[PDB]
Amino acid sequence: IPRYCYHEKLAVAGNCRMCLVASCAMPVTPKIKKAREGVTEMLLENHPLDCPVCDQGGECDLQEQSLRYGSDRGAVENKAIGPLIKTSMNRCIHCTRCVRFLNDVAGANSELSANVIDLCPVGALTSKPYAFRARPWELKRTETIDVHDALGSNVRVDTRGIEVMRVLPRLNDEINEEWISDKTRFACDGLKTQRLTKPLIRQGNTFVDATWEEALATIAEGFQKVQPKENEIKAIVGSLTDLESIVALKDLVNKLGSENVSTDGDATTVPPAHGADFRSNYIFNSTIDNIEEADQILLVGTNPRHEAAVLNARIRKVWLRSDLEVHHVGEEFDSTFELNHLGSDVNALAKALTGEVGKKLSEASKPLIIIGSGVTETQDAEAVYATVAKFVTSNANIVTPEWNGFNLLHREASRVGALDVGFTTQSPEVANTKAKFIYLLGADEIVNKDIPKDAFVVYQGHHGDLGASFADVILPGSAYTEKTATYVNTEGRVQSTRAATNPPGVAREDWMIIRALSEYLGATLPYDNLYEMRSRLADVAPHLLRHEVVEPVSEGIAKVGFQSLVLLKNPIENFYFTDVISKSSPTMAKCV
Amino acid sequence: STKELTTARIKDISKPDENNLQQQAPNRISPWSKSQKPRAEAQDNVRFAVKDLAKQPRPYAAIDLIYKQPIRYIEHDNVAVCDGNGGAQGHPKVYINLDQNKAIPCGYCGLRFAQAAFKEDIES
Amino acid sequence: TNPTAFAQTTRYVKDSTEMRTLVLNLYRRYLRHSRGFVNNYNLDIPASQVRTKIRQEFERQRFVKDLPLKNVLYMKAQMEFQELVNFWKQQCHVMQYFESIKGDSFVQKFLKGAQ
Amino acid sequence: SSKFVFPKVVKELRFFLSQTGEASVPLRSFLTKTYPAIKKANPTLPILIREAYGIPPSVTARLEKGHEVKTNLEGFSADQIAKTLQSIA
Amino acid sequence: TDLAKELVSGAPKELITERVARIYQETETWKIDWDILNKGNRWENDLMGYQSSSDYMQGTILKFDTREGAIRFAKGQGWDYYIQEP
Ligand code: SF4
Ligand code: SF4
Ligand code: FES
Ligand SMILES: [K+]
Ligand SMILES: [Zn+2]
Repeated sequence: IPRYCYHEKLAVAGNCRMCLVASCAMPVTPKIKKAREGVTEMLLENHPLDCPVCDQGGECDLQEQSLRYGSDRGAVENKAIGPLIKTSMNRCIHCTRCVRFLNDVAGANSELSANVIDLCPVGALTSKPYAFRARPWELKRTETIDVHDALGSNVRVDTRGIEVMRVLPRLNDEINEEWISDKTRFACDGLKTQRLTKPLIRQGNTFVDATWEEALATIAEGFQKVQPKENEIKAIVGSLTDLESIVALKDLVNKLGSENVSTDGDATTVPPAHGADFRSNYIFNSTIDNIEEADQILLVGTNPRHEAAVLNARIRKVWLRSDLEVHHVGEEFDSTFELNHLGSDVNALAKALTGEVGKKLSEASKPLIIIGSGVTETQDAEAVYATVAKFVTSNANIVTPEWNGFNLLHREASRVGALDVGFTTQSPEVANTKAKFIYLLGADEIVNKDIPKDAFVVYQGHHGDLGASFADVILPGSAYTEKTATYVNTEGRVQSTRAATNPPGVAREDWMIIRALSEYLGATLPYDNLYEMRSRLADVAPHLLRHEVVEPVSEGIAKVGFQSLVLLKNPIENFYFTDVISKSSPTMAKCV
Repeated sequence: STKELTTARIKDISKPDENNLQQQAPNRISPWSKSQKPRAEAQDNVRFAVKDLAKQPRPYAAIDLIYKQPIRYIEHDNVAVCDGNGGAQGHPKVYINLDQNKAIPCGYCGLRFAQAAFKEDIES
Repeated sequence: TNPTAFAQTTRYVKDSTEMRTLVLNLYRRYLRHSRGFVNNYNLDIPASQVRTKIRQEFERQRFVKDLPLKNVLYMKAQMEFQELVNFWKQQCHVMQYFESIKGDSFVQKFLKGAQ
Repeated sequence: SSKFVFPKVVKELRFFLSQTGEASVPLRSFLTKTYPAIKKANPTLPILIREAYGIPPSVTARLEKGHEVKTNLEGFSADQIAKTLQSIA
Repeated sequence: TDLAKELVSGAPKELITERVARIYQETETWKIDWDILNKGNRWENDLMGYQSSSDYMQGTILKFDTREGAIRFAKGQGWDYYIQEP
């Protein structure tokens, strides 16, 4: 049944008339064949002859439905809506799919405004960075996940050989629901700039090329020189770090008699306020799908506009189909949906729990509380994580056998995966110790972490940035599009990236680098291949070998985790600059 | 200078000497596309060691030739029609809107059409 | 028409005991014609080495259990024998057959890009 | 409190059990009722509890230099589970 | 069912020992393709910029009408495979 104006994610329209039996709006043969031919000719009456120069050529719905349901025989000026969408309105078939998304879902200049390229069935709106570069029959399609945000949105990566051409959303009705952010799709050009392709050895104020045999030998002569004692070996994990490399680095430092392992975050409290002891203390226990059935949601120190754009659109969708009321505590911001602001600190949050907000949350069938990723980096994390936890434990509806009402929302993908493998030191005795050997496993948030002038610093990563500048020896790594990696999102779901292309230059898989360095440092890990590496993962957490599966925490155990917990600034200053891949993007510079 | 030979620019900053074999084209000095390999770097290979560079194929750059054509001007109309000036041997016929105050090139030929009432502004 | 020299009619053997005898008879034929293989194909090795190579290939399939796999293996072993004796294989193919043959460590493979 | 003051050589403990069934209940009851006492005696020791459907209960003890010894606790009594933890040292 | 048909197929041993196949439903048929090589999947030709390869399974995509057929065939060839759940 052909259509141009039907899409179940949007409102119903009858301005295309291709579904005649309009069956889209109507609830529940030669005339119909003739009708489809007659309607098809009308669209092609004014359509420009642009198929050779038009980016929708091999993937055009107007072409395919002209062939399938039509006969074989038979001037509007362009506009500018940003440097991301190329507009050729001559080809528009006047189907109003752009209007429904831009006003109902987007709420708009937006973090989701680039999704209109997918909905436009014709070449009226097309990706501008992708313009003129490839045809859909040239592209190899690879199903992987996003690591630009903690959501783990399922994306489709189209590669033409070595190059990565474009990123498209792929269906998943549990995390992203057919949408991705503009960061998720227009940062792929950073994978072709500032790439780490050769081992670089620092000799003074310069870097020179090096072999893997030397770059793993200079570290050995650097590790045996500074001679870090027990807890002087500091290992740091960044935002875009896979799980197979976090565990390999965790075991490498342990075999050197060290436990000083951490992330690139700046949480003042060394044991994170949520704590990594229990899974339920730091995951979206309610799961993203059950945000639909929400009654009252409490946003605590979070900005879903920037922390997780795709999930933010889920909140607006429920806000329109029902009478959902969402109460937000913290710094004010422009929102795509109505929010009742309460305050910009924790006094209001406690006072809100003693006000009308708490009464609704008590009698709500399915209450929700969302704590931001930047809350742990703020001073009153202990205040919030005890105020909310006491509220969670004191009431019954928040923790029920059928519903769990506590959810922590992160922004960086490597966080939850690191927590599950216990990659966060739980002591200030270990943390405050001076470091002599520093291993930057893809960490570039070091503007706040101490780096001693005499400490031996090694940067392993897939891009050249500030973190690579501080290094003494640089080891090139592979980006997520190039490695069969494992990432755990904020809800505790294990998802594995699938390798689409090889790493550039002489770069290696991120965990194979650490294992090889172990043999040079006498701490030879027992790992020999990925299957043996993933068997070790089950020895750190049994659920990690269960792809696309959320392991819900038992109700009884999660209660103790909630109990033991007893200015909210937005963590993101610039949306277009979050990870290293976005910084090297030339397209994101145009957005700036 | 090696900068006008290995970088992509809208217009050349100096006069193209057609006897200079390091130019990207005999009429243009710098490459006209970002992914296009500079001609100077291409010829610095083992296979060019004992070859005569002058006899290698050097077609003139189309980017320099297409913009020497005068802007077409339409009288008493807001739409320009182009079909390659060859009919069945040109390109597919397209209609070009002239609402804006600028010269809009053809999607196939590159001929830049404009309205006669906008002539003075565009020439400025 | 007539079959070529050293041709056997294809038959599906349904008895493991009868299959075992047919395999042993064919193994003897390979050993007997080993000196012929050195002569026709002008090999640079003694016939004693050729017989050793034959035994290795028969020892590879020593512990194949399934009868249907035995018949296909036996049928393919007969075709190869008819190919060698009749000199249908070119000498380069037989020379390379004897050209066939310590694995590197993890780091050694890591340095060169591994496999 | 008691013998739950783990030695310095003990660096990490991980507990595996299941959300359902009957074999994980003794470990579920043990950890739910006794967790504050252990974290009080070992403020810096990381106590990790990870669950998965159908796995049998056990405890992993990450000793010095990355050495790990894993003790299977399939169906043990709560009193013996406390004894088993005392025997990790 | 349990026959080692890889013994009489003629294919090289790497399909059984090294390469890993994927079974997936991309939207009405089930396909089988092979995971790319870590190295040697592609490399730019220095002469004309062609995309070189030493992966002889790169263009092979089996098609099946049912999920049962894809799994049964992969087992019959002794292939190392993982099913990509839809
Ligand atoms: S939108 Fe479709 S029909 Fe129109 S020019 Fe592009 S490919 Fe051709
Ligand atoms: S611009 Fe595209 S999405 Fe909008 S009405 Fe026209 S065809 Fe539909
Ligand atoms: S799909 Fe029903 S009229 Fe457009
Ligand atoms: K489109
Ligand atoms: Zn034209």
